[PDB]
Amino acid sequence: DCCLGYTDRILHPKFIVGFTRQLANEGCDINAIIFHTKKKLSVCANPKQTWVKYIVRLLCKKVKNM
Amino acid sequence: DCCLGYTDRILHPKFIVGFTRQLANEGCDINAIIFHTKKKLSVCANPKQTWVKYIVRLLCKKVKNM
Repeated sequence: DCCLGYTDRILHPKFIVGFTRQLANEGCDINAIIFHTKKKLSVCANPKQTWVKYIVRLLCKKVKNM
Repeated sequence: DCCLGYTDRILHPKFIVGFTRQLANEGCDINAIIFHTKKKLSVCANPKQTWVKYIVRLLCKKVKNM
């Protein structure tokens, strides 16, 4: 399914284990960052919000150093 | 469940839309990168492999530019 909107609350990175990018294309109507969480509830997030880019950067830096 | 090992099949970047990190101090025996695909299938991968780290960089750079 597609994100149709974005979460209204910052999600703490200690609960976040990954992300999936949703692109505006034939599949979905909007762009989104989908955060995957420890409790297996995925959370749609606004790619323009700074906290979203920051958490993505954090995840990316961790994998680089694994 | 936990990734108990790593795939040795091809990881085609065109079909990969996201990842999750599995860490060996969060309950599982080993670290893993779990790639998520458009078909909503997930694959366990070796976080130390250069190709794995490159797919993650691709996902991370795509997000940066969103």
